[PDB]
Amino acid sequence: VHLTPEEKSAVTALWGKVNVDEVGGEALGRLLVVYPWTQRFFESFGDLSTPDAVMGNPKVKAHGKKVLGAFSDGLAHLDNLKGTFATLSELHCDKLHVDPENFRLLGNVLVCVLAHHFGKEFTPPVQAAYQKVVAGVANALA
Amino acid sequence: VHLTPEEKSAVTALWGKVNVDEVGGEALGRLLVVYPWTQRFFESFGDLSTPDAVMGNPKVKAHGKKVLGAFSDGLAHLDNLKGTFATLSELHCDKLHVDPENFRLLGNVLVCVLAHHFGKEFTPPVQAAYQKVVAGVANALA
Amino acid sequence: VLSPADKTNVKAAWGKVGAHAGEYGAEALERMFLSFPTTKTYFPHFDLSHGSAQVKGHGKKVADALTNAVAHVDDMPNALSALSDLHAHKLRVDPVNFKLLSHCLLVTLAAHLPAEFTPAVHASLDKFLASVSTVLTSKYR
Amino acid sequence: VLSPADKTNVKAAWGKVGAHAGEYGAEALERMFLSFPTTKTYFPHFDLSHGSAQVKGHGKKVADALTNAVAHVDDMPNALSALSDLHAHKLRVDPVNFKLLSHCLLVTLAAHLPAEFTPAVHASLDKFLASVSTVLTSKYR
Amino acid sequence: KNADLYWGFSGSSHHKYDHNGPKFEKAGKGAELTNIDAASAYAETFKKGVFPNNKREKSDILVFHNGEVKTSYQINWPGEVTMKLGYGDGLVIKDLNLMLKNGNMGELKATVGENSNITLFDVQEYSVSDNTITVTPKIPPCTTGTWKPWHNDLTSKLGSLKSVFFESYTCNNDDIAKKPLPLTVVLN
Amino acid sequence: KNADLYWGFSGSSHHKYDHNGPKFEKAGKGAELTNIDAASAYAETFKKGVFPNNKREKSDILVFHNGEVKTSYQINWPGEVTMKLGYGDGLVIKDLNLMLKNGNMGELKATVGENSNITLFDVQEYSVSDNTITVTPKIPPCTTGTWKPWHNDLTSKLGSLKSVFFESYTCNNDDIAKKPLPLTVVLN
Ligand code: HEM
Ligand code: HEM
Ligand code: HEM
Ligand code: HEM
Repeated sequence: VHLTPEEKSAVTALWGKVNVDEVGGEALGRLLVVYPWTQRFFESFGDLSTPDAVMGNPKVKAHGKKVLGAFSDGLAHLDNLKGTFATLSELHCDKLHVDPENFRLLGNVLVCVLAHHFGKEFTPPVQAAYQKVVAGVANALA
Repeated sequence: VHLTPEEKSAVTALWGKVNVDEVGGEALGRLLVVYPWTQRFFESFGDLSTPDAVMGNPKVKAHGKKVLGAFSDGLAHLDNLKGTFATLSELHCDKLHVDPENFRLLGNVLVCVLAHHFGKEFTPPVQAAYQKVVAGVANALA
Repeated sequence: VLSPADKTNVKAAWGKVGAHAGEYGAEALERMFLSFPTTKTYFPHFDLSHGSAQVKGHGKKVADALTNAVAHVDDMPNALSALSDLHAHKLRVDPVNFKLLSHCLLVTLAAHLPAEFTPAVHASLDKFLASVSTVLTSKYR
Repeated sequence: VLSPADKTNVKAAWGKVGAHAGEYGAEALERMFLSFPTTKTYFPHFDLSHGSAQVKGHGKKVADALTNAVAHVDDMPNALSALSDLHAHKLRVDPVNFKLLSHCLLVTLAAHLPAEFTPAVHASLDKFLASVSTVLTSKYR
Repeated sequence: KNADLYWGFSGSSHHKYDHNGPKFEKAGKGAELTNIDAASAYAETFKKGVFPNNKREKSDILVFHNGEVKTSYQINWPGEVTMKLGYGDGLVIKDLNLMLKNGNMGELKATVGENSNITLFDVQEYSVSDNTITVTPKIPPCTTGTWKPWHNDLTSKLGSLKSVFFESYTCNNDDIAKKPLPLTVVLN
Repeated sequence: KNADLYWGFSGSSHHKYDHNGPKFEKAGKGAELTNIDAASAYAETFKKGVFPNNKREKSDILVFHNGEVKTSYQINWPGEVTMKLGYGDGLVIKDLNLMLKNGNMGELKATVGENSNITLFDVQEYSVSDNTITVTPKIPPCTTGTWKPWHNDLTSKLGSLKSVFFESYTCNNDDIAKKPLPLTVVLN
């Protein structure tokens, strides 16, 4: 991903205020509610029958933390996302068979969650910079 | 793209019988009829108002020959499609702004045209081998 | 959104399938499992070998469901609700798999019925299979 | 296919937009042009600078069209036919661009109306904007 | 001397498109598919059921004739019927056996395919007025998670995907409609 | 002493959803939007038009009063009306000027927005019976490519995207409906 220093600055500043205990769980939970076929990959997580059961599920929250941790790892290696995400790419493709279109959907749900948490602070320039990051992570995973 | 020697054999044998004057024009013409927003990129080609005007358009036939020529070039460099299609990738992205989902659609329309021309000879194993080739070309262009 | 001409195109082309419904459905499934092996993961309980009787019988059900969808093309959410219950609520099939099966059904129709597979009919069948796919992957209960 | 609950969710959330319709439509367009610069190629005749009066006025038309689509959610092909004529027959907008604008409308709604943007409402708005996108990109005349 | 059983099976057996719920055919040995206008004894029970939104205009009801009653009640019917679920091959349901005890217990059992002694539903309660028994199935409230309004014997015999016609993850109207309808038993 | 003009503009101005075709409002200076049941002189011409499939139940017709006739015919009306196309800002149409000559030539012109002398359509033919003139617009057959049933002056003034209401690439019913409807002129 090619971000200008100002875009990298905007991304890093907003990422520093992210509640790492909730944002990941909210993005994963919203992926499961909005694109409901994604629940197939998480069948063992238990009750996913309603939006409230999904969002409040302890396994959804714990796994969402791991996902957010990986997006953060992408922020450290923007010029080599392919190499950084190599192991995860192998896991999601060869083992899990996740169609790569779902990686783009998860990145866009994460942008929505950031907008929902930050409101007016998630300005159009700040979103544009995050769009480069989430496209880079989804392409690296694919 | 990773094809076994038997799959490469099946691809090469069928490709040798392709009518290079028609198949390309039929694939491009069918792309314009089936996924009609693709006509936006070929506005200067003239009358595209009906399926018959599209299929019979001399510019559609001539351009389709060029497209088929590029897929043939992919058959020569299956282990380095990214490097082979580098110039075309730059042309379709930086200059033409073709969303990469259209490359997958064109590859699938080309598979349909091969099936339409070859009938019973376009067997499920022969199609499976062509699917690896058209995915490789579309990914290389993206 | 199907046009009136798309509907008449799909009804005319699917009407030419007739007694070969099961055969075409079975061939489309075989083409899918062979071309896109990840789709096999939805059928772990099947014998997926070539010429499998299970794949043949399944192909006849898929083709019969498409015959019903064609007949009720203007009321598909109602006509196919139990198939939406199975595919969207129970199996939770990823929509990409419906694009794969739809492509393999088009390939089978092009191979077996070249006179019917005109560019206009190919376009109308593509939209029809996309609308059937949206119904079977949506949760509208 | 929208469920009955999706329809009531979209009507309730879009009803909270009210007088801010133009403002939200303009912001969604601005977010789109800035995040996905290729979408600017559909508006070569526009002043695309930030705070452009042309972008503001266009945003009010987009928002008003969505208000009409919400009001006639069970008859959208008929209610939006001239928009389908413009987007599908004249402009020939690639459907990917509708996913981009729909995402930017969701982002704007999440930023401005956090109380309304629940996971259930986000899901219903996503399907609604996908159905509006299918209508505006299909040729059903 | 005998008992007639009237049962609409489930509200979901009355969808406008018959592939969308259980469909019955080939009734024999005293079982008969009867139009609701000719099965008036079931009229009031049928009208209180939960049906899908896209409901059939004219419905048939299962009627099992020549039941044997032992009076607590133990009633057995000789009737057989074929049930088709969607695009599946039919399954014969036969040997319906209804046990009723203490006004609030009992169950309806049947042979389903090659498996005998399959409980279809447990009885929550039943009442007798004149020569007619009204039997109410025991159905759990639909709250969250998997909702199973029929006995586990039935769904375990049917398997996961045919059980989509008999259970749901959600509490939507068309899912509630899958639950067993009450029985009307007329003693003659 | 005067002439009244009756015109439905186009079949596409009679869509059930008024954003789907030309919409008129703010009629003044003798122009009036009149319900078809009260504009009986236009009843037979209106019934022969090509209308969209999703057609309005009750339609209004443009009626321009107090036209000045010079008798060949040269008729001018003082009326003005606002035409809205979809979500656009309105455009005032005024100074309608109809020239008719030799039974088979002539044209209807107007001021459209800030531009005067805009030909809306050329006349294919016209006939006079009693005190009524029936005017038929000259419309090319819809064959292939761009179909343009209105004069180029109008679409060149409107621009590419507002001309979507006045032209089409295809010959579908709703596109044929965009063509100008005939005029009925009543001489008093
Ligand atoms: C696009 C961004 C995504 C990122 C950054 C991501 C990251 C991760 C990480 C860090 C793990 C744990 C790896 C391990 O410790 O072994 C994981 C596991 C997993 N992911 Fe993803 N993932 C993404 C998208 C998806 C999508 C879209 C799906 C499915 C729709 C998915 C399904 C799974 C599953 C099923 C597991 C295993 C969970 C379990 O059973 O414990 N992932 N992912
Ligand atoms: C996926 C496989 C495709 C291949 C192999 C391919 C190949 C080519 C080739 C060989 C050329 C000519 C390059 C030159 O000589 O300068 C070309 C040009 C072009 N392609 Fe593609 N292309 C593909 C897909 C697409 C798609 C999907 C679109 C649009 C929907 C598209 C639109 C164009 C346009 C607009 C031109 C320029 C034509 C002109 O104005 O002369 N291409 N392509
Ligand atoms: C045109 C699209 C499709 C149609 C019309 C269709 C139709 C059907 C029908 C009629 C059944 C049998 C239902 C019954 O017995 O009542 C079925 C079952 C099933 N479908 Fe599909 N289907 C489609 C696409 C898919 C796709 C894309 C997948 C996954 C790759 C899939 C996976 C399944 C599975 C796993 C079953 C259960 C089979 C069994 O256990 O016998 N379907 N489908
Ligand atoms: C939710 C989806 C959309 C809605 C509701 C929508 C609505 C509208 C409306 C109401 C108009 C004005 C029509 C009139 O004046 O009668 C319009 C025009 C237009 N739309 Fe869209 N649109 C959508 C998506 C898109 C997308 C994704 C693009 C391209 C990236 C696009 C490009 C255009 C263009 C170029 C015009 C002409 C603008 C002008 O010249 O003033 N639209 N749209």
